[PDB]
Amino acid sequence: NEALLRYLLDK
Amino acid sequence: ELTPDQQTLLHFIMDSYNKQRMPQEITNKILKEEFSAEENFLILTEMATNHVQVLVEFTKKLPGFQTLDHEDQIALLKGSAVEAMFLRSAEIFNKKLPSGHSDLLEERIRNSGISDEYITPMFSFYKSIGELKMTQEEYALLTAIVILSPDRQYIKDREAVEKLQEPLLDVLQKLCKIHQPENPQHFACLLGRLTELRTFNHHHAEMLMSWRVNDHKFTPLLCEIWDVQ
Ligand SMILES: CCOC(=O)c1c(C)nc(C)c(C(=O)OC)c1-c1cccc(Cl)c1Cl
Repeated sequence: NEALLRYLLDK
Repeated sequence: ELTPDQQTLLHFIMDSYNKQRMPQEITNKILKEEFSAEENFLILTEMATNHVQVLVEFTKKLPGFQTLDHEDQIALLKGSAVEAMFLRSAEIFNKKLPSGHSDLLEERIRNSGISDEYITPMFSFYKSIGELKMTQEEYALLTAIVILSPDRQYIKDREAVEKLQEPLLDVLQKLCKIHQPENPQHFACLLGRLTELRTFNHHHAEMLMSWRVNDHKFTPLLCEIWDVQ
């Protein structure tokens, strides 16, 4: 899912 | 000259492009830290991570971008990644370079355990952007244009992305006619560089193989954004 990038884009 | 809404949008992109910097801790290391292939490389990794940090935060602010489908947001981010980094890098190397710094960085880059076949085209491209003494808003717009390719792999809705990139292209074109009114090919000269920038997607993909010898296991962010192993 790419959790790290989702995490950064939704911050 | 520039539409009332076009300027509404150009202000919006500047307020995100100029928000971000390369940190003190990191630019000091270019002077501070000791020299060798291990430490020089270890520095370049930190910069590259910083660019992804900055890339991402820029991207999320691009107007419209939140309306895009989540999978397509990812795809864009990873597709544009390498190009955005070569472009940030150039303009860190051409403009935010107290001259002593940029020379030391050149030394450090050239003794990083990386090979000429990659180092030389990088510096080529720097010098090439060098002429066209590009402006603050030229880099911000190109970056936004680079990030919003409908061209990248794995995008579902290219139409939605195209409609985000086109306002920006217009703004740039209309910008060249204002800060470079004597030179009406300028806008083309720019996208000419934007072409030789895509050359680097092969360079990068190669260069991962070469250097993956000696087992680094880059930081989690570079790992995920470049998609390695
Ligand atoms: C320079 C701006 O772009 C990058 O930041 C970058 C990219 C897009 N790709 C790679 C594979 C690296 C790298 O450090 O190689 C292991 C770094 C990298 C860091 C320093 C020097 C060089 Cl040639 C590269 Cl390719």
